[PDB]
Amino acid sequence: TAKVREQEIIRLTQKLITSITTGDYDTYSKLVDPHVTCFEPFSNGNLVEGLEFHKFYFDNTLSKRSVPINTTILSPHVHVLGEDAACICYMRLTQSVNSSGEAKTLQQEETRVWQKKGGNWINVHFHISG
Amino acid sequence: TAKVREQEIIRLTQKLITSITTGDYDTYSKLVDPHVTCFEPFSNGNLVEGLEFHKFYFDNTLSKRSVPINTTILSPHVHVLGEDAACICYMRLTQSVNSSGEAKTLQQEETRVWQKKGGNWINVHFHISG
Amino acid sequence: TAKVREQEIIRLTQKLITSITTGDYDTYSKLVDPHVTCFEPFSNGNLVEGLEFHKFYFDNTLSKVPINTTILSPHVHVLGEDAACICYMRLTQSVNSSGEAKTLQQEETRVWQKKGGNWINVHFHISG
Amino acid sequence: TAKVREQEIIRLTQKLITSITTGDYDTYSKLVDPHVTCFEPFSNGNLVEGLEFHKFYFDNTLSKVPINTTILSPHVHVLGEDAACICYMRLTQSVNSSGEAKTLQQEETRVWQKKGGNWINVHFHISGK
Amino acid sequence: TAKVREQEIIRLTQKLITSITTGDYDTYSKLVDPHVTCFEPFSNGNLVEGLEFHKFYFDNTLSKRSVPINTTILSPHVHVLGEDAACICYMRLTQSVNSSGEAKTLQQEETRVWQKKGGNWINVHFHISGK
Amino acid sequence: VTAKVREQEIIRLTQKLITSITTGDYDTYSKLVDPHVTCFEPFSNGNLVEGLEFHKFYFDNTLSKVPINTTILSPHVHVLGEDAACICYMRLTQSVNSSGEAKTLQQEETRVWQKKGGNWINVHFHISG
Amino acid sequence: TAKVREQEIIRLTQKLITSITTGDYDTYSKLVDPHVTCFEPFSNGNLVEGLEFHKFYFDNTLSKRSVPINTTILSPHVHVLGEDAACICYMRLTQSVNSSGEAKTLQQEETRVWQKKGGNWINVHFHISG
Amino acid sequence: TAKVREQEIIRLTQKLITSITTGDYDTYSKLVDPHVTCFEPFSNGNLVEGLEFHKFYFDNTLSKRSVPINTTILSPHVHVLGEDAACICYMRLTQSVNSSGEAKTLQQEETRVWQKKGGNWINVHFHISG
Amino acid sequence: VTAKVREQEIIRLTQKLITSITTGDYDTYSKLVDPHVTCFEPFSNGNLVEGLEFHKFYFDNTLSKVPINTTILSPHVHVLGEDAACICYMRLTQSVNSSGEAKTLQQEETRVWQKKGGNWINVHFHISG
Amino acid sequence: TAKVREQEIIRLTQKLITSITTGDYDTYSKLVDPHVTCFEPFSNGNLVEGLEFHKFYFDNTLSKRSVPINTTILSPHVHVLGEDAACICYMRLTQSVNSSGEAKTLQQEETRVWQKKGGNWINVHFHISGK
Amino acid sequence: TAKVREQEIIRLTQKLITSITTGDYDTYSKLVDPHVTCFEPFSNGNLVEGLEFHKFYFDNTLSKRSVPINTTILSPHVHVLGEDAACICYMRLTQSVNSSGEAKTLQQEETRVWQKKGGNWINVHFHISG
Amino acid sequence: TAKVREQEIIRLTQKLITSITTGDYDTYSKLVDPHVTCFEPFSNGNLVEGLEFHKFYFDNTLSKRSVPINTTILSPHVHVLGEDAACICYMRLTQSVNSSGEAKTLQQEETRVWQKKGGNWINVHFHISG
Amino acid sequence: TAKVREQEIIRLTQKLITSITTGDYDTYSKLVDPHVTCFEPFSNGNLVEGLEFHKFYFDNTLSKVPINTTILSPHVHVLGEDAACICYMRLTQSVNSSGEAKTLQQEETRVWQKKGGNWINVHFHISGK
Amino acid sequence: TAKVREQEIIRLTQKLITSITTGDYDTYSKLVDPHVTCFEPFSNGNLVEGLEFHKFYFDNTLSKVPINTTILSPHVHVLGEDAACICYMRLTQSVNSSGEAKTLQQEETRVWQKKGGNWINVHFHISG
Repeated sequence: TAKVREQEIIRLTQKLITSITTGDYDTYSKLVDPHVTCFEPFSNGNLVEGLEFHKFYFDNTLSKRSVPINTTILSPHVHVLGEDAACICYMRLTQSVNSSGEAKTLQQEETRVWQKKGGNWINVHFHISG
Repeated sequence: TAKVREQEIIRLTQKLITSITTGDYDTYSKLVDPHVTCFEPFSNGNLVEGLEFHKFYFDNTLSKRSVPINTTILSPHVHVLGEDAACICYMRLTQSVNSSGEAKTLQQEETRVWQKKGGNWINVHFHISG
Repeated sequence: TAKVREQEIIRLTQKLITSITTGDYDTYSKLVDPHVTCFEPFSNGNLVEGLEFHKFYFDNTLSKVPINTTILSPHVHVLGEDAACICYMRLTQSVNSSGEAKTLQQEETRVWQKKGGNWINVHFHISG
Repeated sequence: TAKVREQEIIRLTQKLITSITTGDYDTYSKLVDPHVTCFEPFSNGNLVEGLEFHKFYFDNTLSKVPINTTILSPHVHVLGEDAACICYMRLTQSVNSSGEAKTLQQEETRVWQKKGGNWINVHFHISGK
Repeated sequence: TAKVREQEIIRLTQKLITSITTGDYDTYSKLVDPHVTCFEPFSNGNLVEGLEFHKFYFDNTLSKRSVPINTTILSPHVHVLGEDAACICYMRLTQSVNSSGEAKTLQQEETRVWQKKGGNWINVHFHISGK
Repeated sequence: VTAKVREQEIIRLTQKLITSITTGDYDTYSKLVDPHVTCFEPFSNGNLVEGLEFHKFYFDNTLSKVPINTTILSPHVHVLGEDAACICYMRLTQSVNSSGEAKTLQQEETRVWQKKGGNWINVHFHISG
Repeated sequence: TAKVREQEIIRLTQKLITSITTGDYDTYSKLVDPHVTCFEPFSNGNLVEGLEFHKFYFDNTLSKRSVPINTTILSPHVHVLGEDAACICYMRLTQSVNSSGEAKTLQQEETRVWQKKGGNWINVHFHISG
Repeated sequence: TAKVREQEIIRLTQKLITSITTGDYDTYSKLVDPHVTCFEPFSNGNLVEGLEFHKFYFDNTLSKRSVPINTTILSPHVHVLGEDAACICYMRLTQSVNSSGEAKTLQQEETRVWQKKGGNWINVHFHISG
Repeated sequence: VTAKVREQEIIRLTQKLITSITTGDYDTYSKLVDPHVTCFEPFSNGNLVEGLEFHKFYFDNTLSKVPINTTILSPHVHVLGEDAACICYMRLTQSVNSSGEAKTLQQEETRVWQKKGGNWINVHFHISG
Repeated sequence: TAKVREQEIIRLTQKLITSITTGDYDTYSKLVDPHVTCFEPFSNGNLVEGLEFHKFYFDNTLSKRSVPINTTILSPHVHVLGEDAACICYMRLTQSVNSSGEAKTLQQEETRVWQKKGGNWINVHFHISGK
Repeated sequence: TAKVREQEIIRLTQKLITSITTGDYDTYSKLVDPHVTCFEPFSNGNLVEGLEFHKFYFDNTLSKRSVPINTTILSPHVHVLGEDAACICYMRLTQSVNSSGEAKTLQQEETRVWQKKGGNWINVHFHISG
Repeated sequence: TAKVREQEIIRLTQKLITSITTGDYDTYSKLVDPHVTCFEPFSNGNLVEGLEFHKFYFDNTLSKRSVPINTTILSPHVHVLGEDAACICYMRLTQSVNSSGEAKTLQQEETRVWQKKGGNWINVHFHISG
Repeated sequence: TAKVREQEIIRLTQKLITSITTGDYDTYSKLVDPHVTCFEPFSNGNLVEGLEFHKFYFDNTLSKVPINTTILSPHVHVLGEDAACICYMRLTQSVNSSGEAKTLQQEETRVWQKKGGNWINVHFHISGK
Repeated sequence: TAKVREQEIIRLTQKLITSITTGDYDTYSKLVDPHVTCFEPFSNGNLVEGLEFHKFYFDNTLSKVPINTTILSPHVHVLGEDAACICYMRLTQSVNSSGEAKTLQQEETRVWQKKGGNWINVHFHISG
């Protein structure tokens, strides 16, 4: 059944997004490939490879956010590409409130490619824009 | 072997990008799934599905010229996911010249997911950011 | 039957939006109530009533450029036998006669009511 | 009577707005469906679903300045026994620490459905000019 | 019988608004008092008196308009002050299109005081804001 | 010319009314302004609002809480009948901030008065500026 | 009587403003003292003396008028100073329409001092601003 | 004689300007008519009547003066209108220094109409601008 | 008070000099202004320039090539001696562009006159504005 | 003997400029006529008369300055008009530093008319521009 | 002798710069390696490989410049790296004049790496900034 | 073989970049020629020679911290010119976080020419652009 | 005589400036060294050498508006028999098609060397404030 | 001897520039003429004469931040036995006490004259 496999990718992507917002680099480093490639706003239009580029935010910005946030995932589409591969597409809304009573919402679009290596799904590439 | 698979994906992508810049929707529609999903600047942050969104450009803008353009593909990385699936990521430079001989270069980052369906490689999803 | 009703409202809505982009006021005036209420950017923050406010655009704008519309994440609330709500985002691709493309996005709520066995749009809310 | 039901929906909407402006989430969460859908400025052009998106503001800003709300030009569409839609403009008067007055205007559409004998708000659309 | 009087004030105002949009000064000058007082955006914050201030627009602006427009009257409230006096207030939406073809909507808020002088309803004072 | 006294009564009530506004005296204001008054004013954001609640909000949060001086210019009074009158005038408000810098604000005001039960009540007004 | 003299000063002023708008320098030069002083925006904060400074606009602007206008005199206040002197204070609204068809309104504040010299009323000083 | 009256109007004006700068409202209220009219920048293009509008600045600004100033009266011109009336026109330079120590100069143009009422000279109208 | 006539002569020459400037009459100007005149003026960019060449350039390229009116205000004349005088005044120049829009420009001028050979010559001047 | 008279006017002007920069009003008031006419940037385009206009700066600005400054006189030209009259013109550079420590240079152009009244040279008129 | 080799690199760089300013792609294509790498302002911060990226300007902008120009080469430093390799560094000033009488100067800094392949010096990499 | 030579250059460059970010001038001065030439943003478009220009940063800015930074090297291409010379070209991404937890990414493009002098590889020239 | 040589250099500089402003390259190229060095705004902060950089302007803009040049505060440093340096400010008056006047100021240093008995300008530095 | 003279002027010039960056007015006042003329940005387009104009900066600025100077493309015109001109660009690296570096560039001409057997700077021109 494929609908079961769509649910696992969604489950894993939720798990991955939770690890980013809570600064839990240990879960992140187990779900994302050590040779992950990516495009994202901080990569300044370059394809960057490796976890260290992202570990830098877990060390300095994600683990040190005092602000409360709420994340919403919109329109999750999962392409089951085979028995060992999948692609998930979704928009991500982050609500936040700063030192004042001033709230803001930010939107990102994300593509994440999951691959089954060993018997484990690992995110081998992602593209983020917003 | 792996290298040949990477070359096949790079060829398909080269031919896919060729059809776009040429305005050759006949080749585009054979390479891109009819239920393709995608993120691109013109989707305004939304995941749009289907070919009609892109066909709009083949019939009204990609048909148009005579501006000369040269396209350069940079740093293409191909993930071979399985026998039936692959992902390619690359940057795209477009050189152009407007009226009065002023040259500009534009850069796009692209993720294309490829899937073998019926023995044929089809682009089931892509993600573009400026 | 829950999904049948959803598809029926999505059909009517597609039909309505086509009538807007075509400039086909005959179809629009048959699907939209003569006493429709609405919020839209041109109403300038006011609730306006009646088709005339909208007929103005069919007569002086919409009947005059290629475009393509996309309806995103349509959700239909089935409200009973004779009522439904549909809400969606709408992307309008267009060109400026100079060869440049633009995409505009609007958010739409439309309330459908079955009056005399016919589905009519009695209220809609459009924002950007 | 149509007059009677129109008034019921207006009173449900006043009760709901009061719960929003006072930070009373228990009342809000009983009037708004757990799977509510909505468009509002903070949804950034998206259709968002569920209470959590709104509960975020009850927990982090709403339970905090004097204000007065006015409901302008309310129109209630009665849609059968168990459904109604109401649309109106909402004027919010407020004063900052500086004692400076300020009026904000929003336009709202709220779809109400009677579920389990209770009137629940299943979708709302909020915008500003 | 007050709802009778209200529908008459509304009809007169509609007739008045129509004479403005169409540039029919003959109908305007029969409905508006020759010594009408008014506040409006073109009066620059001043209470102006007399028709001559307004006739200036019928003879220059309100005539030369060939642009299509549609007028909507919103939230009309009529205060029936007595047998010989009434007051009406409303918002007025004006849609229009460019020669380029782009549309815009303008909003004004209008108060109009009507007095029965002789046997006719005359607009003796009006107030307009919003630009 | 028996009506010249009738225009002095309106002027006196209007001055009494504006006095109530600038001193924060809601009790006098509520006696002079109809409970179902309609109005346009800059703080209504272009909308016709009804009732005293909209205006009581300023008496409770801004007007009772800096030195000011108010001038009424070119007051014209229209006598419409035995039970109805209309007055229109411009209002200059001078003020000074904390820093000691002077400021003058101008508003145009139309006020409609109606005799109800032998008492002149302000049933509609329109303010711009 | 007091009100007749007010009416006279107002009449002279209306006559003077009419001469200004229609470019009629013959009437202006009979009503305005040859050694008139004045403050006006074109005097750049200076008190200017003589008719020549004003004749300049009659010969180059006021008579080259190619635009329709209407003038309104607001809240005229006359100070009857003596037998042979008066002062009038008023605001002047000028409505006009540009070449395209767009209307505008300008406001000026004016003080005019009138003196009866040789049995004839002459404007000996005026002060204009916006 | 003509020059003695000019000297008198100038003297009254200097006396009046001194009362303005030192916040001396007792002298101001004896020299300025209780029904004085005026145009000045704080009247927002309106002709305002009465002393109360001006008393406001004596009680809240002119008497709260905490800055040194010097006033110069430039090119005073007196029109002797009759026995009981005069008009004076002049420019007023006000030098001052801010809290830090930076000097500035402001210019105003003033017309003042004086009337002899009950044998005493009273300023019945004035027009100020910049 | 024999010197009051001496100040009228300076005034007459100055008016004659400014007349020569506005009419483009270099011949009169060159007779009234010293051949080794020194000056500050806005077109000298803050520098002291010497000689007539700098100013002849305007007579040849701008002043002889639009209607204008010139007003001289508050002319003060200083009589320094039998052979020397100084005059200072403000100058208002009104003009109108092609479009018909009016314009007024202000300049402050000091002019130093010296009797050389029984003839008053302008040996230094200073213009600002 | 004219070059003699020029060096004296230059010395007087240097004495005058020094009394300005140092805020010594006693020396200023002995060199500047009590009815001195002047044009300067603080006069806002007007010819002002009398010392009182300038004494205002000696008593507020030209005193309270503790900033270091250096003054340079450039291109001084002296017109010797006669025995009792002379004119001098020059550019004046003023350097100065902030409390922050940043330097700036300002330039003014100055004309000064000197008259021998009695047996003393008095500055009867001056013109300053450039700001 | 090395000073002779410095002169050949300078001679070749002059020859190369002449071919760019005159639009002579044929000389350019013989002096620059078909697998040349480069950084330059139009590469938008990317390393681009190949001649086609540059051929695009010869076809569209360099061969179609009507404007006259003068080139000046400042501070040419030549590093002789070996018998088959050299590096030359210099600043390049381009004077030009547009349709009007308006002249302008632009400055670029250039590094060019020359390699001896066969018996011919070819430019195998260049970096341009400005 | 070729690959080892490319690895040696990439190692030297890695060690060179390490010394810069660390502030370790002792290692920098051993890798960079004493007569090194260079173009960089801080040279304001000029070719500067010698180490003292760069030593200024080791003693006054690279010594400073405690801002965390991560550096990423992208697309390194190494030209092996001969036995005694090589050229490496790459892009450099620097992630950083200022006070208040705001992250920024900066990109630089770099050309470094390497020469074997006395059996030791020395960076004789480099070219940096932002 | 020092006065005599100072005058020679000033006249060489007037001749050179005249050749620049009239477009007379034959005269310029005989007064300016073929290996001249220079700083000027168009050199963009660089020391440029040779005539070609300047000949570019003779061929493409200079041979084209009335102008008057003034040399201000010339100072000549006599540096032995065969060398001198002169520094001065140059004011250029000009008029555009619109008949609008305009003054530009440059500061210049020119080093003159007697080579082959002829005075040649071997280096110049030009700036503007 | 042509190059010896060039190196002598480059030595003196380096020595002069060090005296500026050090705030060492004693050395500066020995290498620069008491009647030096100059153009520099602070002279505001004027030719100024004398050391006092420059002493102002030694007393209120230069004697108060780390910096490094670089002299670029120095060219010396040997003008005779007793005169030379040197022109060069000058880069001044500095920090703002907040940790940020800046580079400023100036273009300098300096005229050296041998008076009494000693080289003195009689004129200099500085622009940016």
